[PDB]
Amino acid sequence: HHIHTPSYIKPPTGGWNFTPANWKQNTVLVLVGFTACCVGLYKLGEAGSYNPKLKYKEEELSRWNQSAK
Amino acid sequence: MILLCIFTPFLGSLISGFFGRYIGVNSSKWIVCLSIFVSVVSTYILFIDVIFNEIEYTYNIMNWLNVEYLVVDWSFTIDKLSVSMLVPVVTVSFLVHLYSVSYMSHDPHQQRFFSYLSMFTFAMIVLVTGDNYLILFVGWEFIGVASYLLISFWFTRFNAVKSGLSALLINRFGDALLVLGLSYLVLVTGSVNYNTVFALGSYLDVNMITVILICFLVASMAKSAQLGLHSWLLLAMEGPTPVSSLLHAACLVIAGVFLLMRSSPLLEYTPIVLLLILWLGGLSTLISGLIAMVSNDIKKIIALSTMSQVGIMMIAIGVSCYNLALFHLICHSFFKALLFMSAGSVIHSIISEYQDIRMYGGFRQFIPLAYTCIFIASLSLMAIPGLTGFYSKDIIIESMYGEYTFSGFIIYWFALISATCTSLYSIRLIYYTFLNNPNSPKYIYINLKENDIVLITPMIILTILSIFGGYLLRDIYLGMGSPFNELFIHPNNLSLIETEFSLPSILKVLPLITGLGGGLILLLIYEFNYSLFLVYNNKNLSKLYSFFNQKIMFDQLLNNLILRSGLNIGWLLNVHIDRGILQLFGPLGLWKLSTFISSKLNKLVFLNIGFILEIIVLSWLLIVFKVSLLKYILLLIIFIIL
Amino acid sequence: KAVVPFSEANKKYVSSLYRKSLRTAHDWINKTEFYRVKASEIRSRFDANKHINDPNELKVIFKETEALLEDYAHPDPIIPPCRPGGSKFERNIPPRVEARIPIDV
Amino acid sequence: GPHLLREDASFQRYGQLRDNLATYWKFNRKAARNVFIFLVAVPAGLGYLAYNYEGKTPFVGKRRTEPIFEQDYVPRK
Amino acid sequence: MLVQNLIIFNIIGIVLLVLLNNNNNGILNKKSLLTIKNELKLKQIGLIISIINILIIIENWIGFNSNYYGFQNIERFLNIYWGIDGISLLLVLLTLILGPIAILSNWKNLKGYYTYYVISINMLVILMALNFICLDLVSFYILFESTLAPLFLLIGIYGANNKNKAAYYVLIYTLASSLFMLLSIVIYYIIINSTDYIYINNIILSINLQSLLFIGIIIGIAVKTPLMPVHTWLPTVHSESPLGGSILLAGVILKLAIYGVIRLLLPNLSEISMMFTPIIYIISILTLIYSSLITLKQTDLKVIIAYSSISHLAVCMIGIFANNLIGINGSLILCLAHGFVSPALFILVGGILYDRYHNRLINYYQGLSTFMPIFSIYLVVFSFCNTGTPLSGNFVGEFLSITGAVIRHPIIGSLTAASVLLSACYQMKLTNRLTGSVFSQYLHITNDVTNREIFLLNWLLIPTIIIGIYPSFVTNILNLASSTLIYSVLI
Ligand SMILES: CCCCCCCCCCCCCCCCCC(=O)OC[C@H](COP(=O)(O)OCCN)OC(=O)CCCCCCCCCCCCCCCCC
Ligand SMILES: CCCCCCCCCCCC(=O)OC[C@H](COP(=O)(O)OCC[N+](C)(C)C)OC(=O)CCCCCCCCCCC
Ligand SMILES: CCCCCCCCCCCC(=O)OC[C@H](COP(=O)(O)OCC[N+](C)(C)C)OC(=O)CCCCCCCCCCC
Ligand SMILES: CCCCCCCCCCCC(=O)OC[C@H](COP(=O)(O)OCC[N+](C)(C)C)OC(=O)CCCCCCCCCCC
Repeated sequence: HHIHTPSYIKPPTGGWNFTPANWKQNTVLVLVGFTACCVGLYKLGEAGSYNPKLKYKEEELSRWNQSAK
Repeated sequence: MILLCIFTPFLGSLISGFFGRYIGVNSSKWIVCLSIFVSVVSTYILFIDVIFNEIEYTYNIMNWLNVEYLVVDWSFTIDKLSVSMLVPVVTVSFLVHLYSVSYMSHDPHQQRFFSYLSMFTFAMIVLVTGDNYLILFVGWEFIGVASYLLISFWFTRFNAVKSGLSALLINRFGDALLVLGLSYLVLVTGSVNYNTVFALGSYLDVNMITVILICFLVASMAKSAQLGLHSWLLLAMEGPTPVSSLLHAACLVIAGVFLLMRSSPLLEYTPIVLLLILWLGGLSTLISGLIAMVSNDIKKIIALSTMSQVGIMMIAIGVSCYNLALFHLICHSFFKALLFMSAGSVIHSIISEYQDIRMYGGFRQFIPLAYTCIFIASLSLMAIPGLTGFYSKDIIIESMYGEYTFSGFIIYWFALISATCTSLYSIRLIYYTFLNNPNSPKYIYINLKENDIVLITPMIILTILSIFGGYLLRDIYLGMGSPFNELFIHPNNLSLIETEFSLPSILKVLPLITGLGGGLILLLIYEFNYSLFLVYNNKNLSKLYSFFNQKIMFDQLLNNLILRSGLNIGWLLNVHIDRGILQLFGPLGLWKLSTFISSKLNKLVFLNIGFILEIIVLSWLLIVFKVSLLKYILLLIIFIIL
Repeated sequence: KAVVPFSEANKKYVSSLYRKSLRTAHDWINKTEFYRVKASEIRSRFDANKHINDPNELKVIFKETEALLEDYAHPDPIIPPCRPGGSKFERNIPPRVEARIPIDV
Repeated sequence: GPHLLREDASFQRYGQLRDNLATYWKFNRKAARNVFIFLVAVPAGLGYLAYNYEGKTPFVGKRRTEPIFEQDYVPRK
Repeated sequence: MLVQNLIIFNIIGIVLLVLLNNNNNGILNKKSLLTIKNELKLKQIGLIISIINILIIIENWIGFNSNYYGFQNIERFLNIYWGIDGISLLLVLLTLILGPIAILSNWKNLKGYYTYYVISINMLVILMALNFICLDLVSFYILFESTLAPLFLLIGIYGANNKNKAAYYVLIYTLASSLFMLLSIVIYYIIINSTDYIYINNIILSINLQSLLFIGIIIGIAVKTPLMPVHTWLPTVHSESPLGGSILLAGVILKLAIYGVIRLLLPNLSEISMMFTPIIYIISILTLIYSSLITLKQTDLKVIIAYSSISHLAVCMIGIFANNLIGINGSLILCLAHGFVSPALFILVGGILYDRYHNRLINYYQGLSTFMPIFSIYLVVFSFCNTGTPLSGNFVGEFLSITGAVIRHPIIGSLTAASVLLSACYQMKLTNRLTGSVFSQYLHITNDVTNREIFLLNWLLIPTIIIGIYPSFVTNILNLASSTLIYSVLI
């Protein structure tokens, strides 16, 4: 097509239909990294999450008011 | 399974943003779509547990504010209302991402468009998952930052760079009031947590409750494009079609309604605000339906369609029927997202890439798949019985008469006009583009075809959800006695019984009877009797047409009389204060006075024995005069300076 | 300026007056068969004053002519997408070509 | 060095004027109307809200001591 | 031994930089190794010293207790008592960090006399740092006006076209006003016979004599931090002053006035502060509203940011004069947040654009994102930080200050929310214009951001975000100290 001066303009996203020669080489290199990150989110997520309606049973709360009454 | 549903789009957004140059273009679009897909699956898993098995999740990351009693944590709860907002947002956004892969195939900047597009999805997920009002504000602001980039995406187009600024600033006006409302929440209650604040609704004063929620309402007006702050909604078409396919369906537009729904425990005990909410919806529904009938742009009409359909969610809030509005929000995220994508395929299919509907005509045979998606969406938008629109839109209008109040009755006609107008401009859009004699050059038709499979897959998935989804999800939200305590409905405000029993038969069919009759009557006039619709004859009908076509002149009143006036106030301060009196009472003024006085003084220093002799003799009068007369000599001495 | 009948300068002005005379009527009437009638009607109106060599009546008719186009002007004119005022105007304009000039900053 | 900014002559007169507006400012009866509004009307305007309501707004946990909802419905008939 | 190490080291450093350069004057032509490569061996010494001063405070930081009430590290040097508390620790820490960035900002854009420039910057940094760690009104004043001598000469020698106009403005506005503070400091020394902080914190004066003292001190504060209608000096100074001067001026010097409210007004004139607080709000809120509307109708690039700093210093004053911990803590965090974002903007506007194209007229530039993408990225991010975006440190300061005002005065303090809307208008209109439409036809395509300019922005952005995401690094230190200033009796 045309000339868009991508010779010196080197943004983080490339710009103007930029695709590196070794794009296949880096493609899996990110899938490997990205998949590990999600596994981290699932390991972190399940370890720390909780149900706010089950931490305190009903009997314990039914006495808190009698203390503050 | 909670932390995966929230932060996965953020990881996908960053990968294309910074690693995008290293992973090409095509391999950078599908990774972003991959990150969203993970979140779509994780949401349904949560939806299975939350709605059905009544399990709630909460992941508290770390504290954020610890200033005396005010404690705010970076926490993200996922309760029933939160998941009922994740279904429209996360599902549609994946389809928008899937749609954008083949829509933006020719755009030179694809590694950047999907970086902001997913960042938008994450910014919305934080909004509908924060467990305190401040985390909601972190998401609330970042819809505007994400939209500002996306609406002004083509930063080389003047009408689009300015349109981003207009969308950013009007939202900040809403965000200016939201901050003020949040402050009164800390003042009155001491915290901005949902649990703490909502537990006090029945014990807090009405005036203090009214002040907070009026601020929320002004914040919501900007986002839901209601009356008085709706100029940005139509100006947002300057962005790419996927942006409009996402912002106006399950995103930035709807974010005003969610804020008011979340505040149901506070909103109930202030009848005055619920009246204001109801009246904004009726006017916005009435006005938008009228503007849409004389607009001549395919994306303006659909954009005005959302404002009318969002207003329907506002009137449902005003009758304390929060369940109805939430259910209609989910339905509208599918038969309005489908419209934009299909319309975005009509513009793509034609090789001239026109957007004015007056340059279309006779496309039904050439692109029958894109027509079928619009037609099914249009009937659903018209609330034809059997479709998703019927199970959500009609019942809201049913309950306008179902409250049996004066305000409720007035808005019923405004809804009923907009219920018919929805049936009138929908037919106009399809007829002008699919059942009309050709207008475009004949060379276009011999190249007018359909698009690839990637652009087609999302529209078919949304097409099915635009028929069956409303029926399957009705009893979850609109069921009788379904436990939905996340949205509070005060016992005195439960008018769902009277709505479904005391309405005469005529009302239950009236929107359809005028919708079907009005559409066909207009359809005949458009086809056989088009001489009437040349409005340049009747000056009254020309002035009327030119009035609604310019959108009630509100764009002209906002630009020429408020922004133009607002900028002039800044010019007055710059001229008469900053460079004005404060320069006369400053360096420029004091230079004149110093030059005046120092000019008088330099005359006195001159070698003369007689001159210095008189002043010495003159000073001897100080001793003679009674010292009560020093102030007069001081006054005289200043007089001689002149 | 001075409307000189039959001059080339007046030929262009009528050419401009007729160019806007059909475009404005094209925007209000979006069916071709009805649009063809309106063009003929206006063309049947640019023949009534075709043979007029009096400047005194030329200004008054030319004053009226602009008022008719200004009265019946369409608030939402149709524009080609890539032409200025359209929808694709200045969309992804190719970058300006100019050699980089390095500087020691 | 290489004069990378193509200096425009009329831009300079614009910036020169916009930085020297204070020289040409004259204290007529119109500049006196805008000085009064911005320095003696508005500051005194907020000078009354800031004092007519200072120490008169006890809002911290202001409880409710008044019913909200009507109890007996009287039809218009 | 903090102060003793700090002054002696710089005095030693000043003599070292004096000896090495001025030894070669003599009668001989300047064929010397030290001045080779633009005095590179004498700039590096100056940059090392500014880094070392950061290490001095850190040595005394690890001993600092965040729970003990009162002044810590109490030391007597030059017959002056020096102490550090919660508030003084963070402002000294912030001041010293801006030292190296001020020198590094002007590393290669001066025509000569780098040795003089380096010594001037260090003296400004040390004197500012010493100002937060004194313990009497007299010593507060000495370090509050000694900065005029290097600052007046720095602007005149290394200024723009109108440096003569600006050199007078900084010298006379900060002297004709701070003198009105000398009167009030002297009155304390007459009727109490000492200006020590702890001595005068416990003495109550008559209702009239507090007003006369408050006016004399508020005059010297309302000028140092630009507050309407005596704000008409900073925009001129910021336009003409060099990049190192502009970084320090709006980074630390203008925050001295916020700290001046803490030391000179709240504890010892506590009663009269409650009487003046409604007045401060009317003055401050109109400063916020006017200085944000005035910015809309500006033209000069560096003046535009100059008025932006005024608005975000009106929010600090609104928060600090609130009588609650919420207002006071947020006002201090905002000063810390504004201590990095504001210097960063001057690097983008007056340190990158000006250093290449040598002009400051907003009409030339537009669409710089076409051939300067990295510049735009930091332009947009520092624009959204400067407007009060939640993930930045400005929001935490701007939320708590706005919330702190509402608690003190719910009616007029509501107008403090205007900073949320107004800061978006003038700021993004600059960022929208600088990165919009086709690349300007008046600008040739030049080098993008270099490594030196990237470094400053990355090390001015990270502290802003860190405070924004997790401000408990700052709040925890201040919570004890900020709780002392509050004056209220509840029965
Ligand atoms: C731009 C350039 C890049 C540089 C900036 C990048 C962004 C900065 C990202 C990191 C921000 C710094 C904050 C991380 C430091 C950890 C803060 C911390 O101390 O957590 C306190 C937490 C509870 O406090 P406590 O019980 O007292 O125990 C600590 C005692 N030492 O104790 C703990 O249990 C530790 C918990 C650690 C949690 C992991 C950190 C999560 C950070 C990411 C999520 C941020 C919050 C979510 C915002 C996302 C948007 C909604
Ligand atoms: C919840 C908070 C999440 C924040 C993280 C978001 C990740 C996305 C970052 C991608 C950056 C990017 O893409 O910027 C770099 C790209 C590069 O140019 P291009 O558009 O690829 O075209 C290239 C062709 N040129 C050279 C003609 C442009 O853009 C730009 O220079 C456009 C300027 C505006 C950038 C605004 C960045 C705002 C970042 C977020 C602000 C808070
Ligand atoms: C009570 C509140 C105190 C606030 C601070 C004091 C006011 C500010 C004055 C700054 C003036 C300045 O800086 O002087 C600068 C000015 C002029 O500037 P120039 O360089 O000649 O530019 C202008 C160039 N023309 C004019 C050729 C175009 O010189 C003078 O007029 C010198 C005399 C200054 C008098 C100072 C008196 C101070 C009194 C303070 C107590 C009322
Ligand atoms: C923190 C406590 C500090 C106390 C000690 C201060 C030492 C001052 C320097 C003395 C040596 C000197 O005057 O030397 C002059 C030096 C160095 O000049 P150069 O550019 O290297 O000369 C090169 C000449 N060529 C190019 C021909 C080779 O420049 C200075 O004047 C900078 C520092 C002082 C400026 C302001 C002084 C006013 C102070 C007012 C009260 C604070």
